[PDB]
Amino acid sequence: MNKKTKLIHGGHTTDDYTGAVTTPIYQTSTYLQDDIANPTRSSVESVIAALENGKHGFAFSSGVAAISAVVMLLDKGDHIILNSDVYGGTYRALTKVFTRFGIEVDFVDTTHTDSIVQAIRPTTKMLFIETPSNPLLRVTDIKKSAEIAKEHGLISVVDNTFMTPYYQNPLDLGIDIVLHSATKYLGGHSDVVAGLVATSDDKLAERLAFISNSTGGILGPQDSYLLVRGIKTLGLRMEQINRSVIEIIKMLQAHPAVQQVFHPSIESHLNHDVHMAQADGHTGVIAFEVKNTESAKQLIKATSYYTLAESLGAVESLISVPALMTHASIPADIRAKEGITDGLVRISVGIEDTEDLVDDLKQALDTL
Amino acid sequence: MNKKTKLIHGGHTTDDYTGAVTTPIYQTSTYLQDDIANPTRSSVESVIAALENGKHGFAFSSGVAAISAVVMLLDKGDHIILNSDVYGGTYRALTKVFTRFGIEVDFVDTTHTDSIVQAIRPTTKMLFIETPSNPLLRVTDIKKSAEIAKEHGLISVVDNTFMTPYYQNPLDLGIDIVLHSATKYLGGHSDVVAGLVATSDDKLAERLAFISNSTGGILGPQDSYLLVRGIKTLGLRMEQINRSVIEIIKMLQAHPAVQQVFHPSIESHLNHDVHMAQADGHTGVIAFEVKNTESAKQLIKATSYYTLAESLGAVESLISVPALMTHASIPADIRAKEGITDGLVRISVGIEDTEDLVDDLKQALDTL
Amino acid sequence: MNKKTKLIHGGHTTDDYTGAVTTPIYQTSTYLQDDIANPTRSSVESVIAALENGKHGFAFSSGVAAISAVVMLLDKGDHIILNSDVYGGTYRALTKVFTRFGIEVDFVDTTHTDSIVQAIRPTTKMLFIETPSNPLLRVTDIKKSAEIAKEHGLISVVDNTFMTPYYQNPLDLGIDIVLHSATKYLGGHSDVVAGLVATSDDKLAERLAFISNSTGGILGPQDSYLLVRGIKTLGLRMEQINRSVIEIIKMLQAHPAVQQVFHPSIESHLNHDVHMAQADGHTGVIAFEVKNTESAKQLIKATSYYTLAESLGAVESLISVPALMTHASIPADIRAKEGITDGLVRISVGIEDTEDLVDDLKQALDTL
Amino acid sequence: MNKKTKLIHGGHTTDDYTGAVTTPIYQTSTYLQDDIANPTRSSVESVIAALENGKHGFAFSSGVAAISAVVMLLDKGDHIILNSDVYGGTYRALTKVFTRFGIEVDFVDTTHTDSIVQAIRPTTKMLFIETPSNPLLRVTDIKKSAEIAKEHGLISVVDNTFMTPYYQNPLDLGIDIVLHSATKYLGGHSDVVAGLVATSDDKLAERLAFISNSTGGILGPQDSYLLVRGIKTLGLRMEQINRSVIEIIKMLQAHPAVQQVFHPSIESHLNHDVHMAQADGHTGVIAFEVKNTESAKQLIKATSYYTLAESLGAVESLISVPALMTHASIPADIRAKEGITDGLVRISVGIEDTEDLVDDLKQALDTL
Repeated sequence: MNKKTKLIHGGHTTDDYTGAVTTPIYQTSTYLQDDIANPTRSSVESVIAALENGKHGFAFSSGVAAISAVVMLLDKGDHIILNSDVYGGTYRALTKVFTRFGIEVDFVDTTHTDSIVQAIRPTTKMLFIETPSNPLLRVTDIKKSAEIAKEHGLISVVDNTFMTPYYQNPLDLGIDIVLHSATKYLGGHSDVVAGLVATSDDKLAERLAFISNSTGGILGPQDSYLLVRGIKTLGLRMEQINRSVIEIIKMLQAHPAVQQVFHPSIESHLNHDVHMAQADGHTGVIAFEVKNTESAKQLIKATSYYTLAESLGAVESLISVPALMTHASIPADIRAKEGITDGLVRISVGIEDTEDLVDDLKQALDTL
Repeated sequence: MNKKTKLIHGGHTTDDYTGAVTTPIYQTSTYLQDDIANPTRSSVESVIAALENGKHGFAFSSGVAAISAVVMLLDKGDHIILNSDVYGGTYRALTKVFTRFGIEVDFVDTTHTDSIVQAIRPTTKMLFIETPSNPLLRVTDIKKSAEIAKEHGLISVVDNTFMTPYYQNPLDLGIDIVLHSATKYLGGHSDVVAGLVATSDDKLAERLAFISNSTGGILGPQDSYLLVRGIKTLGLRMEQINRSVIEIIKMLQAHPAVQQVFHPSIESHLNHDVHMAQADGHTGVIAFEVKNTESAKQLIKATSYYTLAESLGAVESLISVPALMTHASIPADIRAKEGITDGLVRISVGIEDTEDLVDDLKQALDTL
Repeated sequence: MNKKTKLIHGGHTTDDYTGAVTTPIYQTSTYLQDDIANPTRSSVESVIAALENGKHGFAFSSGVAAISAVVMLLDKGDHIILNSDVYGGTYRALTKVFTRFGIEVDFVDTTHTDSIVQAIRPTTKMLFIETPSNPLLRVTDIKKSAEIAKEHGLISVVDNTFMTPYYQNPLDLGIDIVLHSATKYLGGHSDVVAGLVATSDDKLAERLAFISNSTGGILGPQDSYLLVRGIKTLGLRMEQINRSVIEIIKMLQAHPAVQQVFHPSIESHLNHDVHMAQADGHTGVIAFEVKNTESAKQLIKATSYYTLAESLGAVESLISVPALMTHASIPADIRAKEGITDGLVRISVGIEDTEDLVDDLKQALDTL
Repeated sequence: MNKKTKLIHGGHTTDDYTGAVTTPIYQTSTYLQDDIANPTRSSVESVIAALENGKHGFAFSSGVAAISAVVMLLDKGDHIILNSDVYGGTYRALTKVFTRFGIEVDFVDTTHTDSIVQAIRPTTKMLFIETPSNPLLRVTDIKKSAEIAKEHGLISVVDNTFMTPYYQNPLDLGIDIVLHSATKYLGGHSDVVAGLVATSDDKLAERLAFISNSTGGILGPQDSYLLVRGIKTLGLRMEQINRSVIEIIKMLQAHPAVQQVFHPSIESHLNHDVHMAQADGHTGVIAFEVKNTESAKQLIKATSYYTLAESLGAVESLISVPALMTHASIPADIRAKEGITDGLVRISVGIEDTEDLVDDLKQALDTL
């Protein structure tokens, strides 16, 4: 069964009782028992488990809540390894919340697999990896990270948001736990805040169930329905997005006002071979450098189809400046040391017409 | 402005943009900014803050998530005091999750105020109190607990679910943080899983905001709308429920098949004076003893308007046996030591006709 | 089974499949059949049929659509009798739409039963009656109108919106078809636009089904759920509203700035005996006269809890001036001839505190 | 601005007040005015007007309600011309409802443009055309029908459901009114029952507004939101569907168990040139003949990805037998006279993998 077919018929998204072709929305809190588990959420959990070739699905009220639940698998004193370019909510939550509970985090450049091995302490219990990462799209060898984690008794976790289960399946490569900010591509319509988590480990799933039930970050039934609905067009949107990405990159790495381009499809990109060995396609997130901050602001204004926004994975294309929005708290020269130059622009390719998206960026790049 | 009026006009539950008399449902995840916080949830947070005479409201995906967020105000090594008859999700989460993060919990019979003072360690940071508690409805002196907590530098938290803000306002009595399982009376229609938290402390609210944003247990916009909608009839439902409670208790403490009755309205009930000094009315939860487990099961079957269910605060009345449902894991003789006798029945009074609810219980009690 | 109990347990509003205590929301358009009718709407139709002691329920996308469907029971050439003080959507639709299809309408003062008999033509097929009517609250003898209609072979229809099924049951008095603008009291929260229609006639119900299916004005599943949810508090809201009505009228017929008061509870009101003989209570709609248009506008501004709005049956109380809003198209002196004086005010009593609602009106009436 | 871009940015589907990227859902019935039109529905009406290059949009509670509203533009005595192969709800409503109101309907084979001219009576006021029609997909010359209608003073109406506005724009060809059963492709997810109507005529739109407001078949705000959401992927779904259609037809017109194939893409299909002159693509509906009824039932059972269902325009592919389902009421030999042979199968191509959909049908056709 090919990929686009699995999105329509994978999982259980119908009603056995009435034959309804869509999951009923169970706005309800209690269920009567004949004598002395929301079905809408059970449907979306069934979908993510199917799409990731897992056995168990979990739906949280946000990607942040999904990550928080996974971290709570550890106790005080345990160490977790992350890719060093993590930022945003994940870095913020681990360093400013979970360290207060004795959970210690060590950031590691995981683009080199052996860096993970050097960082393993006797108290390390979890290896958490984003690939590709944000905003420079560093690629990490999923299959080797799984082998390292298994050989050292580590719970392996991959944030698969940027690739979606349509292009990258970490569970197939031996990873223990895969998770998504379903707010992005999975929902795909900028109208659901949600997290999704899949696993095949019976015992890890049981621990995840207890944590979720004891900390209460559950996804509501209305959001669960909108998630299932949006996932049904995941393959059509990702393929359209991938089509535009290839053409936009060709435009980008040929325009005089564009210096460096960051995307795993580029052959000179670090670990480009590794990405192709673990993925079927590409994320819609691209980063590129213009001359300076002044040019980046002009680019956003001259652009007609790129909306200035912070998120990604929408139907409409999004544009942003990391150095001005997500990394304005980091000192200016530390930004440069890690690549977040003042003229670095990030775009999230939507599902508009490919030629419209290529020409709109060029006519704006021509204004510099 | 009297109470029933405040439920209709307290908080901000209209749309300034269009004049809509109800809060628009913002199924959305990102908001565009002109140049380089969900309004539906902001509405329900505005309501609970108003109803509790607080300054800041917070809406979580469940009461469990609300409690979890409040506990995360502490660090590893901090101690929290609870009323010793806590059970269910709150006890389960504190003892099986948060102890793994070095947060130590000490249970205390808070029906005696001075018991709190004996239990205060140098590492105690929080005092968490349910009143009335479950299922025997023990009453705790809110005002004195607030004085103790303030005098010792303790964050004071009251679970106000059973009374609702319509009858008991812990913030008015000096408590730092008040919280609810909005799944119960506030939503009131058995169709929303939600938590609500109110405070007047600017600094506590700021810490709560960071925790909520870093752990992601947020209430969805559709559930937030249904919460605001249900709260609008809170006073009408609580007053109808209170009307039935008084009559049912009179029936209960006069029937030969009924031994002990547990409810704070009874004058011989422990701290009955204290409850009246801090409350305007009563919870719809009542506990009473029949002869044995056999009689309790017959009572549930002979009853026509009491539905066998686990929850409370619905429009329909609910019946359950704690020793068989919520406390079947505790050994049989420890149950007896704490009052959970095998023939103890708990009911949640709904909004059916009062005479219908009194006569239905009696005709069932007459079958024993 | 008393009234408040029937609102909670009448009809079928649970899920047999899962035991859910609330009706699942079936956002769906097609249902699979094993080999070669929306349950959410079927639930609300079950409720209105139960509440009106009918056999068949129908849910339309608006009260206008409900009335339109009922009128389409007739063919070109058929005559329908209405109470002469009909206006708004019903009058507008019959005179400006259905007359173009050869359906002829005759308005009749039905406060006198024998007026109906004089108006019966050989081509009369339907008798349509609002009681109490708008905005002067004229009362029509339901039981006698049913006898007249049956004796002459007329389909009898009563618009029961103002009384709701909680206080008036036209089907019990022999009427063929009863209908509501569920937008008002039934939904009760100013957030659902809906119509409801109940009947016991098997053959009339079959014709209604065909019309509804052939003209497509069906109520959606989300609105159907919110309708069922709102009806559950109908008795609590109507009784609170009735409590405020009695006190407000006592205030009104004793204030010097108030001339005539229109409400069926007043003993000098026309057919006051008839209303009490067919009803258990009162509508929340009241009309009263101040001196002039200038005073009416001041009254609306000086009022703190009465919101200037056009609708009725909300949780918040509403105030309006018919001569300025619903009847500004009728010439000035025809308004006077029918009682719509320039200082006539109409209020829809909500569920705020009774004393708050009485004192707020008086302090505003004192400003004149 | 190319087509896929217009689906994302055409119309107004954001919130000016907050900057929300999706239309707020206005569950509300009344809007307050400062001193003496649902925005969610206004959004979907804005979209269909934009997508069809019209000036005015209208959203109804069903396609049936949309058609009913359009027919009510006429008075008793007026004649309407339809394509003779209309059936289902449209034929049923016109012949069994609107004839009772003196609206006379004349069916005409409109595949020949001059047939319309012969059928024009002095009382003809409207020309209503489906193209392609159901289930044999007859094609009608839209541009010539518009010229005929304008030359004779006829309101021209095209049911554009099968093509969607992505492939066929009747307003651009001079048609007065275009309408859709948005339940099908526009919503596209089998979860919204809705009609949509667009026009550029200021006066026709005004009459449509009055009819809609006087008959009340309005689309709810929740359904309006789900409609806007589904339309955003219209181009991606239609193009995927069109891709599968071309390949399935090639498979179909080469399999020994398949006799006649009905689809406008086939060059021998009647008016194939006309369709290409007025359309950019194709509908997903295909009809083909197997040997007999026995083979058709085997085909449905042997098929793995075609679901036995009555509707069309879903994400999953659908299969049905007209002679057994939609035309079982017509006598057996009249079916043959009009082409509805007992072995005629109709499919609605979904968005599954193209190769999966071609191979699944062949392996099932091979079982005969």
